[PDB]
Amino acid sequence: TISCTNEKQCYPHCKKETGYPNAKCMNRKCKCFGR
Repeated sequence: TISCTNEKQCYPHCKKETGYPNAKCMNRKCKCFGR
């Protein structure tokens, strides 16, 4: 998926995607816990 390192990297990723700021960054990939 995207390319990040720290979990704070997917903060704006999931926030603007689903609307939840809770996101994680593992293996350069971002996940949204606010599905």
